Amino acid sequence: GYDYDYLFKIVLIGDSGVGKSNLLSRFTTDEFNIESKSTIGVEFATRTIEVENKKIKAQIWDTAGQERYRAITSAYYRGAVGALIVYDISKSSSYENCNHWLTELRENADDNVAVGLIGNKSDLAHLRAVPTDEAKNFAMENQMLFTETSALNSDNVDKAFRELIVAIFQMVSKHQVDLSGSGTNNMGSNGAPK
Amino acid sequence: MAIETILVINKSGGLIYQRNFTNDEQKLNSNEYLILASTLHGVFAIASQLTPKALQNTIPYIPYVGMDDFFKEPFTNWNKSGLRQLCTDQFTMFIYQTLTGLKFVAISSSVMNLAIQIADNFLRKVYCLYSDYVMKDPSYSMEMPIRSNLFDEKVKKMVENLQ
Amino acid sequence: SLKAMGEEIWKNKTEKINTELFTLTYGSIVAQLCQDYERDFNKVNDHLYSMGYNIGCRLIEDFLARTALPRCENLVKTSEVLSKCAFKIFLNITPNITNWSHNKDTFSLILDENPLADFVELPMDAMKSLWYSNILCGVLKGSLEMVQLDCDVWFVSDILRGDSQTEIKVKLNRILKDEIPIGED
Amino acid sequence: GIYSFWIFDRHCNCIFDREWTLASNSASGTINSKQNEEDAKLLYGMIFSLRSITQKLSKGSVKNDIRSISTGKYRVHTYCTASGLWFVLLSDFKQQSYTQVLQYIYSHIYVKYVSNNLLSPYDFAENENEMRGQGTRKITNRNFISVLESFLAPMV
Amino acid sequence: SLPKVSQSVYQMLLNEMVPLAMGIERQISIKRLKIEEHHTVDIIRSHNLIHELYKADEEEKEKVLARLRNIGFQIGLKLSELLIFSNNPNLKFKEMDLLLIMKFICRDVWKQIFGKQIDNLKTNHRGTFYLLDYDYRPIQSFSLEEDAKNEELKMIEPFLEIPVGIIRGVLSSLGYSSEEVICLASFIDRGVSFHVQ
Repeated sequence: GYDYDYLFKIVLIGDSGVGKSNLLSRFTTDEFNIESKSTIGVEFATRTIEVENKKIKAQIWDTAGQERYRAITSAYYRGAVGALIVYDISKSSSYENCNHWLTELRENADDNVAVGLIGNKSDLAHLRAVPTDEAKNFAMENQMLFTETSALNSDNVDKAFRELIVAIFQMVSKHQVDLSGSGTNNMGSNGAPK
Repeated sequence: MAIETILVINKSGGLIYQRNFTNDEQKLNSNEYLILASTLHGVFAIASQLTPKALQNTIPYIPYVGMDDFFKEPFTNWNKSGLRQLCTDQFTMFIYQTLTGLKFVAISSSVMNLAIQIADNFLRKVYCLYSDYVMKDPSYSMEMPIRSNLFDEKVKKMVENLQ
Repeated sequence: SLKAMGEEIWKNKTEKINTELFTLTYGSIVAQLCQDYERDFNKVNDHLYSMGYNIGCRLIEDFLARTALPRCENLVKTSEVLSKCAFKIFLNITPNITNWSHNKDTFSLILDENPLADFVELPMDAMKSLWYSNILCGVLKGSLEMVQLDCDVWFVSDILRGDSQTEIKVKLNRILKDEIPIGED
Repeated sequence: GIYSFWIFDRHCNCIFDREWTLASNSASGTINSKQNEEDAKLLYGMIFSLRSITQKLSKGSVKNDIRSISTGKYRVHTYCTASGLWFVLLSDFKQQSYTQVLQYIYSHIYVKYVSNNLLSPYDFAENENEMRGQGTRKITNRNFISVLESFLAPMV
Repeated sequence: SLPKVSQSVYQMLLNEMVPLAMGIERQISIKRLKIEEHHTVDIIRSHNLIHELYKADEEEKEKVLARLRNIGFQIGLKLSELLIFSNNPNLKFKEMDLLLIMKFICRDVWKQIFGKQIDNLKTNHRGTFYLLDYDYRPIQSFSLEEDAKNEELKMIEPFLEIPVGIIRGVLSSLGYSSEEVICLASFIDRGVSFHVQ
């Protein structure tokens, strides 16, 4: 059937050409029967983990920037609870508007979100457009999880997703107690009197 | 008119309920329904933004669907710049947005304007069962699939009372 | 199903005589290529193929305009519609379907009569160097790719050179795709 | 009656787009320059996504395609030919499916005056790899536009 | 009556021996390519092949226009015997007059290629017979861009060199070689013109 317990939606946001979609395909189920990207914009991918003996279903919506869909993207951040700003260390002008993406996403997403920040294409570490310690600091006074992804090793990004779903889980972890259902008696022949 | 599959999607994209009624087939694996529901939310967003030189009254009635019933009087809708009904050869898809933002999708295996009139008086009677049997449910958190088992055979009786 | 609708299109279509025209026209434009090259015959096949391509690519939209047909995918459906409502609508003839392959791929297209080589006698210097009706391979190769297939066609034998029939051995090699409407962001 | 008329090719390009500013018997429009291309990208992606989800949801053997998409205000009407050439048409209410008119255009105007025109092409592509969605070219044939504005003009 | 095939494949065959004429002259052996069974064939299509005649060297264009009337010559002098077997009464081979074979051609050839008569015929009595038809059949469907109507008549001018050859062929069936010219000659209400020599 379906049988999962919770379902989160997590946007991937950034500038175009920073390498979000190639980052998405390697670590998660992909190319199921999705028509494509740009036909409607913002492709959807799914990931199924379990936390604390609860099953979690996560939908990742890699936002697409083409200027034409800018009005459409606003409506797609409505209700968005998990977030990931991706930036590349090779090019440098994405980091000038990474703060703008954070501002636009603090606006009209939820009451509270948990935004990660991830450096794609660390295979070109020598070509470092921005120092990692500055982005690490900018994550530190913005309450953000910070990652550096090789794009050739998927362990880092997979670890980031597991910890992000943990922090967003405890945030919404509704209290649960028990569903045991063992209390049985009263098998008589009913000498009733009304 | 007829309904063959209830789909209930969230106010934030991905679905919270679907139950194929007497489909007798599983063309789509359960996972696909999520990308279908998000695709319908996206094209419901896109069909707002294109509108021609317009910028200018959806009043249903009581047809006695389901056999006291749920309401008596003509009412209004809430979405104008948005997708309302798809029409194809095998099926016909109705959709109904509530005011709060909670879209209800009904796939219909009976094809070929009065189908809107009979359709939304069923899709509000599924909204009344939603607000009566899922909202008063402390095991049901917000933003979670509808894991209640009373909601299934409260709507199965009304749809087999239809068809 | 189909053969009723084929005669139904043979009741509202503009017609003219197939004798005394059109065999004249196709034979005149193969006599020009016979004399234009200057009596060489293995080159006229590779010009009539390249002319039949361009005449087939525009014919396919007329044929989809006359009869409302979906995009054919398997070689049951293309082989049914070519034998029943393409050649019947355009040329009043119908072929038959023999020599079927393994794995539903490559078939033959034996033509019973032929209103392109009709009443033509072919001279002795082209017994083993010419294909006469090789505008038909042009229209099939340039018409079947425009419903987003990809094929290959060739004549195998002909009545003019050989007692065996006129047949085209059409091969499915691959099916092309639909392309996604941008490269990327 | 008719707001707009559009064509889309196999290679994902809007090539004809008659818009009616005030509708009526006659109006102004057909400026691809004034964001008509942006509207075409939205119109195409909508019909491509719904055409993609119809083939996953289609039982039977002959798979179906979109016949109309309503909204609360207007309608979208489609005729998707097998050669990948899509007639979409945005209309009003109070009248049924325009599929007869939408195949009349294909059987008496497009094949009469574009595909059997042999001065101008049928591909409508300059012939590059920047023709996948990203190039813009228009047939613009004089007799085509005259009879196509002539025929739709009683439907105000 | 007779066995018949469809007009829409014949008219579309009849439109395009002019791309065949430039593909036979220019290709003596942006151009494209295709393949067959361990081969290739280099292809060029019609929109990028009539437009090589708007940029034509003058001996090349006049070398092409002999071939169009040569096609028309072969189909005319092959057509005339079968139209004789249709009926063709009451005329002779040397044929001392000319109007009785101009009554022949508009009623008997031009119905079998185009379905109607040459509806006007003017008689200069020294032997220059004007044959005028108003709506010529294969040029029912050709138009240029948004009011660029000057540059399309000189663009489309090879397409009238088939009925140069038709009336050369049906008169070389009756004896001799003549001299022919063409005109456009627009109508008076809702054109083309041919001479005799």
